[PDB]
Amino acid sequence: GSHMLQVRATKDYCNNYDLTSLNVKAGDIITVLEQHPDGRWKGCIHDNRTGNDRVGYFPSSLGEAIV
Repeated sequence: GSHMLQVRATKDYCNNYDLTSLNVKAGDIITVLEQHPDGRWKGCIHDNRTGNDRVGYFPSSLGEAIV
């Protein structure tokens, strides 16, 4: 599950005011890649509602990778 992967994450992940985080809204799609320069990767959110597209950093395998 490397070289770009899309993950399905079920959680409500959105904190702080202004921040870069995977805005997971309990059953949402995340389009991520495998960077791992220390342990965290960067990924984008694929929103299935309006188009909430934001980038966030996550500590490796966050959602269920469907590639």
